[PDB]
Amino acid sequence: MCGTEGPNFYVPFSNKTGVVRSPFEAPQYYLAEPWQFSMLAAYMFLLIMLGFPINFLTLYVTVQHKKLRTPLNYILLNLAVADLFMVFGGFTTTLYTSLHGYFVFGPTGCNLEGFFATLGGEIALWSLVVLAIERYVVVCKPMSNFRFGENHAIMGVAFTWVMALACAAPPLVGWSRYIPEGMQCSCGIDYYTPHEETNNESFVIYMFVVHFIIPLIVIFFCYGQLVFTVKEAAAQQQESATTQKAEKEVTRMVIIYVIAFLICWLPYAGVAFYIFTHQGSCFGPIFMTIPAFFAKTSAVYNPVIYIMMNKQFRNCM
Amino acid sequence: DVLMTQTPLSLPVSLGDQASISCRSSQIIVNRNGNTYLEWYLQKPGQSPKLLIYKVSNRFSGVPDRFSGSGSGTDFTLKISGVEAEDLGVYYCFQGSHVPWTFGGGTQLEIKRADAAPTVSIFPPSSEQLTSGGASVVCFLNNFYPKDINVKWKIDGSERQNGVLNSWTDQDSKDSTYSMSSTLTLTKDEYERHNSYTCEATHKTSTSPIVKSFNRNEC
Amino acid sequence: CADATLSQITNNIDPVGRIQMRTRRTLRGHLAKIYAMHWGTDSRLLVSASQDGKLIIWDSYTTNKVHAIPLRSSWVMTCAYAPSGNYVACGGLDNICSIYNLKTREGNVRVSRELAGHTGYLSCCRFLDDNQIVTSSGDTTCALWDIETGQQTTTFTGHTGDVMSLSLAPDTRLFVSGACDASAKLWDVREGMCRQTFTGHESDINAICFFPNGNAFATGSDDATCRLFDLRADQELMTYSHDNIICGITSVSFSKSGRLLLAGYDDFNCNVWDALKADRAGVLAGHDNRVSCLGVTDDGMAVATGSWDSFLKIWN
Amino acid sequence: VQLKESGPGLVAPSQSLSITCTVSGFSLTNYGVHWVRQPPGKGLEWLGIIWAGGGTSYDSALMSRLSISKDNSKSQVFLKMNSLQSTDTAMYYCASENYSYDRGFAYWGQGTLVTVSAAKTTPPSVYPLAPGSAAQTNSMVTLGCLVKGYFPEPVTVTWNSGSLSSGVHTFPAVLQSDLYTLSSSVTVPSSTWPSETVTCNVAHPASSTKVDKKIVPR
Amino acid sequence: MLVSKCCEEFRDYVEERSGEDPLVKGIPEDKNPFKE
Amino acid sequence: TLSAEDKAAVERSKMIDRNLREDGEKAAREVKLLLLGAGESGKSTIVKQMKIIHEGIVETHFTFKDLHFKMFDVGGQRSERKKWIHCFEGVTAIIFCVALSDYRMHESMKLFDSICNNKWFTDTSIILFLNKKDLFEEKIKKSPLTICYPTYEEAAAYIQCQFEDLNKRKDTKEIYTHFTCATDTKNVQFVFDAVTDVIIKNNLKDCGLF
Repeated sequence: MCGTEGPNFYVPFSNKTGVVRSPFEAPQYYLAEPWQFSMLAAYMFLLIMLGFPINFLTLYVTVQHKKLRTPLNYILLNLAVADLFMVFGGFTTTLYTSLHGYFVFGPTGCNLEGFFATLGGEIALWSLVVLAIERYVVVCKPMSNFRFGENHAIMGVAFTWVMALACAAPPLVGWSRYIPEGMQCSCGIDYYTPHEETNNESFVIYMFVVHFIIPLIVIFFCYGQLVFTVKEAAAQQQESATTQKAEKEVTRMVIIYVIAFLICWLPYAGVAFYIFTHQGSCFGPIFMTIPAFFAKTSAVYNPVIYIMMNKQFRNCM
Repeated sequence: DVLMTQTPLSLPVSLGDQASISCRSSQIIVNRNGNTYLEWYLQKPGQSPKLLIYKVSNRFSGVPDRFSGSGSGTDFTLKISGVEAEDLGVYYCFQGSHVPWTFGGGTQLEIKRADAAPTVSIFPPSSEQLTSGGASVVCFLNNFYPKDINVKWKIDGSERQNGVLNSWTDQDSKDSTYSMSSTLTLTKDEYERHNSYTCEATHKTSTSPIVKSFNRNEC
Repeated sequence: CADATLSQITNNIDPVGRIQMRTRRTLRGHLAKIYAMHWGTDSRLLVSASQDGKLIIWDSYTTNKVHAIPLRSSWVMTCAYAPSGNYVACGGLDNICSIYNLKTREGNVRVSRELAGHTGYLSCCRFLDDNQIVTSSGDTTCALWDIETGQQTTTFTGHTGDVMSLSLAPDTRLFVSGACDASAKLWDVREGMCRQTFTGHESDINAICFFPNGNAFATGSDDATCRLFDLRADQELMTYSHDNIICGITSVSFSKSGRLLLAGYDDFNCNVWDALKADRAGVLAGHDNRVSCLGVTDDGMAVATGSWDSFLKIWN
Repeated sequence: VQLKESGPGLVAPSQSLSITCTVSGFSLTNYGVHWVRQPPGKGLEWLGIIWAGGGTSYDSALMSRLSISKDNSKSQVFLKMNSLQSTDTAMYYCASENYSYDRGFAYWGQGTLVTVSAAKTTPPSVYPLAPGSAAQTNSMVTLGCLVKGYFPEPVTVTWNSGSLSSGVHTFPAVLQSDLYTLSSSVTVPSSTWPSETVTCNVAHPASSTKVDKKIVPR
Repeated sequence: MLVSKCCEEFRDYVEERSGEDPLVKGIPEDKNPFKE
Repeated sequence: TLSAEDKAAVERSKMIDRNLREDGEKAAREVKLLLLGAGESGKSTIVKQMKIIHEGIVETHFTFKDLHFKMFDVGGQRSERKKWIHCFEGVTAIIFCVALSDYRMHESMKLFDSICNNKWFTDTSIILFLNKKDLFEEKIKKSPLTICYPTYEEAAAYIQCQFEDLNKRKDTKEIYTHFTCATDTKNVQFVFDAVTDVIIKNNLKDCGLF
C-alpha cells in the first residue's frame, strides 16, 4: 500500500496491485512507460557525452601541461576524479541497465555502483566544501594569525577521501545499504525504509549532521560575511571605479556559487529532510523522479559552474 | 665513399620468371648502432624512384609480396616471384649507413616476347608548315623487337643521312616493344627539289627490308 | 678564423637521434622560487637557493634533505657547493654574500662569513675551493673573496654592463662572465683582466656555462638563440634558435662528454641540442614555471634542473 | 604522407635556385627530408638531408653550393642552391626520411625539371600529320603530331585529351639548337579516322599554349 | 684561433667518450643509481 | 652505523619538513613590499607619517590590525632596472614616491612602460605617494607642465590619457593616489580600505574568473 519491501532491495512503489517485481529481474516497464525509459536513457547518454568529455579532458590537460599542477588545483583534480567515478559507477552502468529495464550486475554490482557513485558525489561535495573553507579563510581572514599552505592542502584532500569513505563504505559493512533507488537503474543509500540491523536511523542523522548542517551553515555564514564586507568596502570607497567593478563581480560569483550549491543539493536535502521529520509518509513517482535525476545531474552542472566559468577552462573549451 | 656496384647490368627476363639482382659495396657497411641499410628502389623511365625493401629484408606497406628482400654482410638480393607488366624499369640498391649516401648503378630489367615485324609509315608534309615556309617528311618505325634496327633515308634513290633527326623509345609496358623516330626536317627549296622520298629500315624479323615512299604530287 | 662551420666539419657524423631522458626524482619541499643550484663532487649532495630565505642541501640518491639553512635575507639568486662538501654560499640583490660551514657543526648550521661591501647586486656566486669564492656584481665588476678574511681579495673590471652570470672552468682556474654590454669576457680568476671579449648579441647574456674540457662555453640571449663560443676563436661556432617562440634563455650546461648541450627557455621547456650538428636532440618538459638553473654531475650520470616551480627534477 | 614540389622551370646560369617541397602527412620536426637530382637519362646523385631536429648532412661535394632550410610551422623546406651550371639540368627530388623505418625513404617528391639555359620560353607549334594518298594504301593508317621549335620541357601530348590511350607513341624531345622537338603518334585503323573524331592536345604550361587539332587529310 | 681546429678537437673529444648515453647500454633499473 | 645514519636522516628530514612548513606559514602570513621612489622625493617623510599612523638594502617591519607588514628599501643599486629589475614578482602592489614639485616626466613614463612590459605588472596595482603637493600646486599656477613638456580638467585629462595609452589593463590596474597627511583619522581608514580593495582584487584574480 506504501512501497515494495525486499530483502536485497526496497522499491519505492506500492505492491498493493501485485505488479511489482525484483529490480534485478524484469524490465521495470510497470514503473514507467517505455517511452519514459527511452527519453530517460537518451538523456543519460547526453549527460555521458557532456560529463565524461569535460571531466576526462581536465585530467588529460593537467597531464599535458604540468603548469596546472599546483597545490591550489588539487581539490579540482579531486573533483574531476570524483565525477569520473560518477561517470563509470553511475552513467555507464546506468546505460547497461536502463537499456534492459533492470539492474544486471547483481547485488554485488549494486554495491560496486552505489559505492563508486556515492564516493564521487561525496568527493565533489567536500571538494566544494574545501574550496569554500579555503576561500573563506583567505579572504574573510576569520582565524587570527594563520596560513594555508601545501601541508593544509594535502591534509584537506586526504580528509576528503577519509570522510568520503567514512560515508560510502559503511553501507558496505552493515550501516545502511546500497539498493536500487528511484527508477531502480541507479543504486544508492537506503534512506527511505527502516532497518535496525543496518541502523538506518543513526546513519541518516549522521548524514544530516556531518554532511548537511555543517556544510550549509559554513557556506552560508562565510559567504554572507564576505558579501557584507565587500558591500561595506564598496560603500566606503565611492569613487574607486575598479573597486565598484570588483564588488559587483565578487558578489556575482558568490551568488553563482550559492545558487549552484542549492540547485545541486537542496532537492536531495529537502527530500531527505522531509523524510526525516515526516516519518509518517509514503511518496509516489513525482518524487521518485525528481531528486535522483536532478541531484545526480549536478555531476554535470558543478563542472560547468566551477570549471567552464573559470577562465583557464573557458580558455580550454 | 662507398660505391654500390650492381649485377647483372641488363638481364632479359620472361614473364613469371625469377630474377636475381645483387649489389656489393666497395667496403663492408654497418651502421655504428649495429644496423645495416640496404634499400632497393625501382624507378620507371623518367619517374621518381619507388622504395621496395627497407631494412634489407622488410617490405614496405604497399610493396608487393612478390618481391623478396634478403642478404647479409656485403651480399644483398631482391628476388621477384612473378614478373608482371609493372616490373619494367630500373632497380637501384641504396645504402644509408655512411654519408655521403650512394645509389646503385641501376639494373635494366626487360620483358621478352615473340618477334614482330616493325611498322613503317610515311607522312606527307603538313599544310600549316607549308604556309609557314617549311616541310618535314616524317617516317615512323613502330613496335620492333629487339632493339637491333638500322636507319636509312633515300631521296629518289639518293642516299641521305645528314640532317636526319631520330629519337629512341624505351620498351613499352603494355606491348613490350621498341620504337624509334625517323623525322627529316629541311628547307622548303631542298624539299622541293625532289618529288618522292624513300624510308628504308633493316630488322631481323624479315630478311627483306621494309620500304615506304610517298608522292609529293599528291596532297 | 671561421673558415668553415662545425656542421661542415661534423658532416660525416650521424645524429644521436631523439634523446629520451626520464624523470628519476621530484625534489619537493621548497616553499618559494628557486634561483640556483650546484652539484657536489660526490654527485650525491646538491644545494638549492630560494627566495624564502632558504638554502637546502639535498641527497640525490635517497631523495631526503640533509641540511636546511634559513638565510638572513630573502633576496638570494645564487648558490654554490664546495667541492669538498664542507661549505655552502648564498647571496643576491642585498650586495652581501653569506657563507656557511657544514662539517664543523652538524645538525644545525653556522654562518661562517658574511661578505658585505659590494656596490652591486649579487647575480652569481661560485666556489673555487673551501677558502675562495667568486661573486658576480652588477656594478660591471666582479669580486674574488677569501671566506676566512671576508675581503674583496680581488676585483674584476673590464665589463661595461651589469654582470648577469659566470661559470668557472672545470678546473676552476678561469671563468667567463657576461654583462649588459651584450659581450662575454674571459678572465683568469687569479689575474682578473679581460683577455677575450665576444660581442654581437642584442641583449644581456642571461646564461653562460663551460664545456667539460674547459675549451668552449655557451651563451643565452633574450631572442631565444643559444650560442656556442670557443675560448680562443673569439667568435660563435653554432647557433641554436627557434623563431616561433621569442622567450630568452636562462641557463646552460653540457653533458659529460659534451655530445649534448642543455639550455632552458621561458617557454616552460628546456632544449638539449646535439652540440656537434646543432640538432635539436631532445626536449625536457615538466617545470611548472620558467627554468632558472641546471647542471650535470661531475661524473656525468644525471642532470639536475631547478626552476621557479620550487621543484628540482633529475633526469637520466 | 605527401611531398609536393614547386619551383622555377628555367633559371639563368650562376643565379640562385629556390625550390620548395611542401610536406604533408607528418610532423616536419620528427622526419628527415632529402634532395636527389637525376640528369636526363642518368643514374641518381645524392645531395643532402636535413634531420628531424634541424641538423644538416650534405653530400661531401656539395656543402658549399647547397643550402637546406625549413620553416617547421608551415611544413615547408627550402633548397637554396647557388652557382648553378648546365649540368644542374635535372629532375630534383625531395625524399622523406622516416626514423621509425630506420633510414628508409618511403616517400619521394614528384620532381620539377630545372633548366639552366639562355633560351627563352617559346610556345609550341602543332602540325597535323595525316597519311597522304600514297601513304593511305597501308592496312593501318598512322596519325600523329609534330612539335617543332618549343621551349622549355615538358609538353604533355595527350590523344583525345587523354581519353584515347591505345597505341599512343610519344617520342622524347630531341636537341636541335637548344630548341627541343618532340613527336607523337597513334596506331588506328582506317575505321577510326576520319570516321571518328581524334584531336591533338599539345599542353605547354610554360606559355600555357593549348591546341586541339582534328586530323584532316593533307 | 682558427675555428676548424676547434671543431676537430671538439669532435674528437666527443667521439672519445660519448658513451654515457642511455642509447648505448639501455635504460636499466639495475645499474641506474638514481632509481626509485 | 649505516642503518643508524639512515634512521637519523629520515628523522631529521621529517623535522626539517616541520620546520620548513612552520617557516613557510610564518613568512606567507607577513607581507613584504619593496619601497621605491626618487631620491629624497619624500620617502622618508612618508615613512615618518606611516610610523605615526601605525604606532645596500635596508629593512623595516611592523604590525598593524593583526597583519604583519615589512618593507625593504633598495637604496643605491647601479644597474639597468628597466630590463630585469622585476624579480620582485608577486608583490601585492608597487609603491613609488614622487615629490610633485621636484619634476623627469619622460623618465617616469619610461618606467611605467617598463612596468607595463611585465604581464603581471600590467595587472599590478601601482600606488603613487605625492609629496610637496602644496609646492606643486603653487608653482603650477604660473608654470604649467609645459616646463617639462616643451585648463585644469582637460589638461589632467590628456595627462591621464598619455599615461594610459600603453596600459591595456584599466580593470586590473588602478593608480592609488595618496598625499602626505598628519591627521591620523582619515589616514587609518584609507589605509584600511586600500589594503581591503587590493587583497580582495588579488583573491578574485586568484579565483580565476577574469
